[PDB]
Amino acid sequence: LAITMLKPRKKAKAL
Amino acid sequence: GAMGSIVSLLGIKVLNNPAKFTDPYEFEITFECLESLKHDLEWKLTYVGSSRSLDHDQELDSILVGPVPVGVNKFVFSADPPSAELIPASELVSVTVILLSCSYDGREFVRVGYYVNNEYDEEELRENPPAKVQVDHIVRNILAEKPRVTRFNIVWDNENEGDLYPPEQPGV
Repeated sequence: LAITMLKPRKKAKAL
Repeated sequence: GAMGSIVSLLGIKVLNNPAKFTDPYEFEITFECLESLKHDLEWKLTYVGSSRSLDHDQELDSILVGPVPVGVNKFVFSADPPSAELIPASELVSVTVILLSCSYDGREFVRVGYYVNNEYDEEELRENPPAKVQVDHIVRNILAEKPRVTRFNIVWDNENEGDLYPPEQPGV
């Protein structure tokens, strides 16, 4: 049993 | 390791129940990442007035995830609630549809619909609707009992870029 909470940004796309 | 769809949505956890309509939309995303995405996953919530969106479909909030690693990914997604100014008192007292949609490099593969019961918890207001919408007394109850999941077949990682942008047509 494993998970991944991530850090879901608010758009904020960068290139 | 490209097992077809690199990302598949296991489901969504409707945390807000019962809620108000002017109450923040909180959905918890659970999906399985088969291979670590070289691109980013964009998750968003759209509010739909029943079907054709009599309120004009509105993206409440959009989140972007990365770097997204292999395994199940799980997080709480919060979308700002829609203003009743878009839907008059008699117009938001209806069942509507919420769309949770993920786009990978522009390609949307998952859009999940949920029906929401919107009503006045006060019988006097339910039977006799006031001129001004009092959404603070309007109950939003998501029928999470029925998830409407729609999968679009997209090409992951090994896709050549050509037509990733929807053809903008002169509407109205």
